[PDB]
Amino acid sequence: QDSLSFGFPTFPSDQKNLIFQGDAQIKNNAVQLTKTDSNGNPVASTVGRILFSAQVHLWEKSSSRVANFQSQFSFSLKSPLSNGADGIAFFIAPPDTTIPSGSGGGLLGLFAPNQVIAVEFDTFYSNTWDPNYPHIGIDVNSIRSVKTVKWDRRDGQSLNVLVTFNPSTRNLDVVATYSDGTRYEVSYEVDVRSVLPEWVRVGFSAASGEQYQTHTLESWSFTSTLLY
Amino acid sequence: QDSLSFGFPTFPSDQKNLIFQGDAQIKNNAVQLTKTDSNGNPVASTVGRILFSAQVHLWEKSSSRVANFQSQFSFSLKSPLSNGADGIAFFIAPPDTTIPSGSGGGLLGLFAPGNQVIAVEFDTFYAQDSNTWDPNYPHIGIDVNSIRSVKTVKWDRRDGQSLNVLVTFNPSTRNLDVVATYSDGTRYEVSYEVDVRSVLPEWVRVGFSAASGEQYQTHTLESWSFTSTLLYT
Ligand SMILES: CC(=O)N[C@H]1[C@H](O[C@H]2[C@@H](O)[C@H](O)[C@@H](CO)O[C@@H]2O)O[C@H](CO)[C@@H](O)[C@@H]1O
Ligand SMILES: CC(=O)N[C@H]1[C@H](O[C@H]2[C@@H](O)[C@H](O)[C@@H](CO)O[C@@H]2O)O[C@H](CO)[C@@H](O)[C@@H]1O
Repeated sequence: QDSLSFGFPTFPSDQKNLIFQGDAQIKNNAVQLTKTDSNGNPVASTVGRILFSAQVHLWEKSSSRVANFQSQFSFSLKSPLSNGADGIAFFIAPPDTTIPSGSGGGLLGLFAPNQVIAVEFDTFYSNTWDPNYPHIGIDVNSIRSVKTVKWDRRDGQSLNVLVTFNPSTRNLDVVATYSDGTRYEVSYEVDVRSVLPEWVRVGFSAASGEQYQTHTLESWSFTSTLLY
Repeated sequence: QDSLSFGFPTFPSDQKNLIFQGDAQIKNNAVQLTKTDSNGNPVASTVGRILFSAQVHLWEKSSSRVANFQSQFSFSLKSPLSNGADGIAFFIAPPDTTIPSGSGGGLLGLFAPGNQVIAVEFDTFYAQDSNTWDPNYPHIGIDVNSIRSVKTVKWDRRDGQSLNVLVTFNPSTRNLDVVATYSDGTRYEVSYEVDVRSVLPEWVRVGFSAASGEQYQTHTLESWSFTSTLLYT
């Protein structure tokens, strides 16, 4: 399809179109990307990702078209620790993408110690950002944090995020906000054609090594349409 | 998702989200449900079906919600003969739906000879035992589970001509409306009240099916756009 969209106001346990990878699973009508015990507490050494089953036609060579797509989602991170790690990421990658071997910890289950475009929200502190505070980073292929912005982790607080891509400017924009209005934005130019195949899959990934926290994907809506 | 949308203005050969069944495949930027030869011509004894890969959340009991959905598509039937058969159909069925063994010919690859589903079939074949339509002429029929053509409207077969069809379901009225029109404006419409909750599981797959027995014709799906959204009710 030239255009595709879907919306998950919530994530009930009877999912049919989510490709669950690693420890990702539904709990409390939300996607717990990372493992939680029988009490819902985040645990160490965990990775998890989800992918919408329908592939997205990000761009088409034959027609010289690229997709204009938007990805809105909310998540929250909770941890008994004052330093929960490592982060959650929205990503776009080849359809057969799987969690790379040894991609835990700060690798968010996205990078091996490819092709992808990711917007990651890292909490646990490598210089492309200020190691002191957490950060939002955009990743293109094997280049993590090609562009970033200081971010504030807020345990238990939801962060609504809007990731948009305009093919006429090739501007990948990211706007994240908390319920009180606190905003964070980072954008970067990226020709999706030069880093991703025509057909791709979108989803989220998250991980925790020794430091942990839940990576709860509360909602998610997506839309893509090929434009000349 | 409570909402799913997708549109195919055309069907280029590099598809990913379509589940091809039977002889269904892509040729000349369109879906040929029934087999065609090297010359694009139809051949007898063939059945083909396509389903969108993602399942649609048609209705949900826990929230007492039913999906409002619309399905727009275009097809054209072409045959060197004059008794082109048997027909094409848009249908909704359980996710694991597959061609019922022996569902060829007038069974459109949808029903078994001698389910749960809603379908809107566009028939061009003749049935001597027709009870819901005039057998002497083709017909657009709405199917609900085991009842084929619970409602129908006379229709005309125009070789090679595209029929633009819009199938919509309003959970509030439970009206399943079908409006078909050829490029010259010739319009056909048939609607039937149906509570999808009583005939289909919460999750389903949408798609098309077609077949040809001794008589044949092409069942070319040229475009298709679909939308579905859950709401209280
Ligand atoms: C337990 C685990 O999965 N460790 C992976 C590791 O986690 C490390 C480190 O990467 C993280 O920065 C922090 C934050 O908590 O946790 C641990 O210290 O990354 C390795 C590669 O970099 C993986 O091979 C490990 O599996
Ligand atoms: C030849 C063939 O495929 N027959 C299938 C059968 O076909 C019939 C009938 O359905 C058609 O209306 C006409 C015109 O195409 O041809 C034959 O008379 O349906 C059977 C199951 O109902 C299949 O098993 C046959 O393969």
